[PDB]
Amino acid sequence: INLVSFRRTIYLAIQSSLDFEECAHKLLKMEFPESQTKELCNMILDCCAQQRTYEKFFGLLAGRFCMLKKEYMESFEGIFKEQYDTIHRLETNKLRNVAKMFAHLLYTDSLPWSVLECIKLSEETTTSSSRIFVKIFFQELCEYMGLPKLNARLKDETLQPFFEGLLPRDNPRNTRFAINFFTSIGLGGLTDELREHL
Amino acid sequence: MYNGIGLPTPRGSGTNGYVQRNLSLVRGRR
Amino acid sequence: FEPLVRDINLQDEDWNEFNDINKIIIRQPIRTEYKIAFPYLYNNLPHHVHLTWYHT
Amino acid sequence: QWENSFVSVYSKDNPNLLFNMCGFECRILPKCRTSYEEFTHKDGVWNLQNEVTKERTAQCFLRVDDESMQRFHNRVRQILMASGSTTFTKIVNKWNTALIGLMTYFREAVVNTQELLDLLVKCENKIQTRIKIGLNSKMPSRFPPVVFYTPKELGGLGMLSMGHVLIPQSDLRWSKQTDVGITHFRSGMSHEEDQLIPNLYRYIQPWESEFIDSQRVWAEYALKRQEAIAQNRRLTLEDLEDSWDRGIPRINTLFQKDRHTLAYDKGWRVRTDFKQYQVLKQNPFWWTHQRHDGKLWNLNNYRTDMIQALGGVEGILEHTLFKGTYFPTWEGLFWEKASGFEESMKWKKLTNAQRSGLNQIPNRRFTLWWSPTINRANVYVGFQVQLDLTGIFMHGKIPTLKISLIQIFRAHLWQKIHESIVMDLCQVFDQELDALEIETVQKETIHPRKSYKMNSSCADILLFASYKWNVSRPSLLADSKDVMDSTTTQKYWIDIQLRWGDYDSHDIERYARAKFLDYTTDNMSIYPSPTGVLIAIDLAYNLHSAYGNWFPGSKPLIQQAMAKIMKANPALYVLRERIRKGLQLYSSEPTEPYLSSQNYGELFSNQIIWFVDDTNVYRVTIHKTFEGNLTTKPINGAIFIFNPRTGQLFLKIIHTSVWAGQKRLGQLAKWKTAEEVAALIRSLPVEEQPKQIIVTRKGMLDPLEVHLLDFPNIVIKGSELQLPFQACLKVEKFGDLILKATEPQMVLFNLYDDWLKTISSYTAFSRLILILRALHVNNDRAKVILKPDKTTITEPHHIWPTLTDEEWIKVEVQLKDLILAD
RNA sequence: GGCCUCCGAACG
Repeated sequence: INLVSFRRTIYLAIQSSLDFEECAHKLLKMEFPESQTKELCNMILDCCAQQRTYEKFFGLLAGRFCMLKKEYMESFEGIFKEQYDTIHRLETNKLRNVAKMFAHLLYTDSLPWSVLECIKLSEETTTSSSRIFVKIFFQELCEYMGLPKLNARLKDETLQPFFEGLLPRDNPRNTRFAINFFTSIGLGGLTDELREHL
Repeated sequence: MYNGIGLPTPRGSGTNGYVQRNLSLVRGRR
Repeated sequence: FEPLVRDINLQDEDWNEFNDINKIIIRQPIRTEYKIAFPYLYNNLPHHVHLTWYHT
Repeated sequence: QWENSFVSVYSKDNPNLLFNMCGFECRILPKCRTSYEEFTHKDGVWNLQNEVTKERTAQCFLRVDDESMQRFHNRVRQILMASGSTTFTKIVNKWNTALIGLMTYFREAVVNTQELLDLLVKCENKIQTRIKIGLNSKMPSRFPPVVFYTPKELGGLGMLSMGHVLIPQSDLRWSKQTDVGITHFRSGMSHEEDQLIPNLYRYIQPWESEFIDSQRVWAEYALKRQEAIAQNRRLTLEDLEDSWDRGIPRINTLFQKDRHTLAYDKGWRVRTDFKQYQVLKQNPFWWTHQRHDGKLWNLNNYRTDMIQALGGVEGILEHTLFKGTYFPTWEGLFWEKASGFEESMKWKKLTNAQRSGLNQIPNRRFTLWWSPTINRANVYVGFQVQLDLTGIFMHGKIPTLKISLIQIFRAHLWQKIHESIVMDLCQVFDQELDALEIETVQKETIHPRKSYKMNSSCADILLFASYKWNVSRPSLLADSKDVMDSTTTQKYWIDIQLRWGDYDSHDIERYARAKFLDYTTDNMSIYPSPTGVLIAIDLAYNLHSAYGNWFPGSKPLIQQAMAKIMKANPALYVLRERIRKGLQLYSSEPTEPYLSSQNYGELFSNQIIWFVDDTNVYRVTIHKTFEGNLTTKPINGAIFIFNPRTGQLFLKIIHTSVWAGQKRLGQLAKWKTAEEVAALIRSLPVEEQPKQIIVTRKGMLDPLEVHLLDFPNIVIKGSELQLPFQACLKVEKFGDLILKATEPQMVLFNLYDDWLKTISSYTAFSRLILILRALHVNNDRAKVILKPDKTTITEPHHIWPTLTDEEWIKVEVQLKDLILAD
């Protein structure tokens, strides 16, 4: 009941108040306790993917929202970890919205921290939802996120060794399958590290 | 007309929107 | 009260660039109470103003 | 135009770039040459990507539209200002229509600058304030957002407003020079209490949504048509599963029949711009014709989610919808919606009085449709009113309350509805005298000002008991079970009351209880002993209760008696009757049991059934004087009640004395006829009061339903049958009798003569009617035929001449084939 | 850290 009414008002103010960056004054004006913060982030992502198309206002509301307090960005890290557990459970059309919001917050990189480690599943084990969505978020996030500085700066950020599928050298299927999937997805020279390491 | 913001004529449009600072302006300032 | 003597807007591109500065000092966000009791702090329309009661 | 024209030249000195191209204007700056921070994408910005580099090269923030600003403000200026007295429904339809046309494509263009968005507050402010000007109220508390917006038949004007918003105005001129910041953004909506309305801007599609939409969709249809061209065709519902509605070039548009097959290569932009500059006006087309393009503006979650944010059933409870929906409880599903747009009006343009009266009802429908405007008590100039002979609380618009409410309340008969509920309780209490051992029970005298005074109490009826009423705390009727002390003194008497107001905020408990303790605390009028029962009912949403002492044999008695009696009262029959009659919108059930077929056979048995034709009550002589003008002088009419079984005919003549001084003589003939029939019913003892009344007109149906409320056993029904009592009338009886009638009087007539002895009432009835329409066409040739022999004579005391049965049959055949001839 | 224009009567 509390999450149903909280989602009814959160969705009512979500569909209203154009330029949601200003609507954050109302969202924070609701004064929801810490118990409603995690449910407000999960239901906030549900309303973000509930639209008929990818909306940048959801990415801005998540960037400023999660960027407000410590438990906010923490709720974005844990909520992103719970979002990584969706995979095939997520909708096909909503996967592009999750890749647009996750690519928008990933372009800023502020709130997400270990999200780069939670991604990159194994070589032959995938639901194709995280592979296709990883290709959409990798292409769009590569275009708008400064891919040369994102891959070059990400190589020294220790995000690749923290990710399972991004690990070069030892594992032949991770580096080789990462070179075939990356080069096949349009990464180009970004897979040269796993290609030479493999 | 407060500091930095105000409407000369409060009766000019609708009602005076008791604005504050927005829970997001502090996020952008920090 | 009202806008009083001010009609709508009066300004200039060269006057604003001379009076103000794109790069200037920033300390406090222009406290209105500081300019209230100090008619020299706010130079906009200082006409027919009874003010400046110092302390107590 | 030189100085009138504008241009911008970007160079190494100019850090950013801009242009005025197309509408509004554009601006762009490269991400590499931007020194401060990085590109900030929030609302008004835009992503400029380089296809060669496969990345975002620059960031483009464009502008607002000044020409479209003043074009929309002037469009609402001539729109609303040029619109005079008329229904606010279509006014808000064109208002929100064109306003959505300017809001069709806005996105970061209108969202960028707050100056253009600030004009919408004056837009909707002058819109709802304009409707309030039409209502002559202009009170903010009298028009909450509930009546401001609602889709379809929910009762709202359907206005879609983006009012509830706060523009990002920060640091005044200091930021006008700085142009960087967000703080303390505007104010908010017009009037919003713990709620926020929807916004069409947030529910629309940004230009980026069209970019990626037509991009990925153009690739989906691209590769789809590719593989369909190389491989076989395979054109099927898969394209529908591809979401053809995505993107402005909708696949469903190009896949249509008349679109791909019909029309032509050259687009519709020719007639768009040209015709937009041509004919008698322009229109709001920012893209192309509906045939050349579409799938852009779709309500969907705007109206759906709008009703979701609205109170819904709770909103109708806050309004007067559920109030008038009390008895028609099934009307909550929006069955019949509304009707009556054309009605009896001729074409469209007509006399100014026919146009004002044509717009009266819808303005009165939306006016009286919302009770709390004139009901809920407000501040400032809100004053008390007594209404007409019933009561009132808050003041308000004169035409709504007096005009619409008085028409809904009809005549003073509402006092007979209150006395009909009191007398309905007195007659509804029978075995209570035996159960409670009532020594003396007598109904007190009902004064016309007693029920009309809301401040004082009201006397209903008097009763008694063996000892007295057993009870302790005279709580409300809905109170739970409590210990009831004896406290036996003398006797007790029940009371009653009613409240027609308090739509939104009403409490039967606090107001009924505290009202009984108030009027009972002081001394105004106390019908019962200090220990007694006082009943209080409210006409809003069919409310009933009792604030008096609840006895173990009283509270259940009047409880269930108010369950069935308050379930359907005669006063409640007038409440739903006159209620739905004033609404004239949603009727989920027809009438019944209207006479069709079996009523003719049932007309001859051992029950009631009266045929009433008043058509000739109003008769005039139209003679043109030689000045060139018509003079209309009324002549005496008559009121008719016929008994099908016995042929008993009732004659009530109406005279120019009661035709004198009044106006609207057809409607006055309706009300006068129904009232006189009611009086005759009251005069023909309950055995001689009818079981049913058959009439030929709905204008007979409603007034009879108004006047007959005091006899619920009587059932009213209509009929399509044709009964020329006019022909008979002139013929012989009212030619001589109404021609000679000097005053209203009443005489029992037998139209079957000896038929009841010779033949059955059914044969006399059908033979009667056929020979009636005969008595018109051949009245002419009935005055020819009905004396077939020279010795045929009509006895002075009968209606008809004496003929042999075979001759009667010949008359039947000749006049029946006559009816076939017309 | 706060600022809350609103406010109807006839005639026509």
